[PDB]
Amino acid sequence: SGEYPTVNEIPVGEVRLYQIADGVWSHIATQSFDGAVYPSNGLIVRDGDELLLIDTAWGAKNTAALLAEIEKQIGLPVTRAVSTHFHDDRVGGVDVLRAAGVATYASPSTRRLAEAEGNEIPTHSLEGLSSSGDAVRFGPVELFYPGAAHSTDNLVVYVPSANVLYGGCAVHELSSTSAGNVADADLAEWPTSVERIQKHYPEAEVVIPGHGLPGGLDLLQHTANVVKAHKN
Ligand SMILES: C[C@H](Oc1ccc(CCN)cc1)c1cccc2c(-c3ccc(CS(C)(=O)=O)c(Cl)c3)c(C(=O)O)[nH]c12
Ligand SMILES: [Zn+2]
Ligand SMILES: [Zn+2]
Repeated sequence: SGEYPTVNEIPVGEVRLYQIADGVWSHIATQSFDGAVYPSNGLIVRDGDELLLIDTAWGAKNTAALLAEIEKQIGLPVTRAVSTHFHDDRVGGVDVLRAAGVATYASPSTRRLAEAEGNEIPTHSLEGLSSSGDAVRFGPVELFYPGAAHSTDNLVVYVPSANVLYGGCAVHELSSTSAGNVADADLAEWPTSVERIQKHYPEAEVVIPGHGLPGGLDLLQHTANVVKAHKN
């Protein structure tokens, strides 16, 4: 009823949307992994009379449900999707998207890592993102590579019309007590990568983490703090 939806509020297989700003929604789904249930976020950005999707809903059936929820709530076609790193919460569902008319994109680094690890592989490569600090425009967003953090390939997304920063899994929510799944992370570089985000997007008004509740710019400093203490 208007609050940001939480993990025990979303059965696995259902998707909810949350209006962030004019023409900007997050999507929230839940998935089981290694016997625990987790929420995850993605983004939807209006692109004229089309939609740009950022990240899958963490699985084929969740992603089909996402497309149905978009049709119900928004009613514009998703024409393109960008996956912000190679993990299943970002690319699991790319095959569903590709069969539903959506052109799927990721950096070459993400595509190589997805292929090597046996995850679904976006079709199109996003060049111009291979060096930390790189930025490219993609429809109504800017894509930014901050450097290694949660993963070596992680991208963040800015919506300039709304000053919305989608941090993906490089950014944690304010209640986080650890740095999440750090198996592919660079804990030593992660604070430097967060500092790059802070420097590049100082006017962000909403910051959306990969998992959990949006907030403001404090999510960036909190993330740096938890990662440094995790490493400690
Ligand atoms: C989708 C992801 O798959 C994998 C990630 C890495 C590997 C290693 C080999 N390639 C394999 C699978 C995955 C699976 C299951 C969980 C996660 C979490 C997560 C997020 C928040 C919290 C709460 S918190 C900040 O307080 O710790 C926690 Cl515990 C975990 C994250 C993330 O951090 O982005 N990714 C998750
Ligand atoms: Zn991840
Ligand atoms: Zn994640």
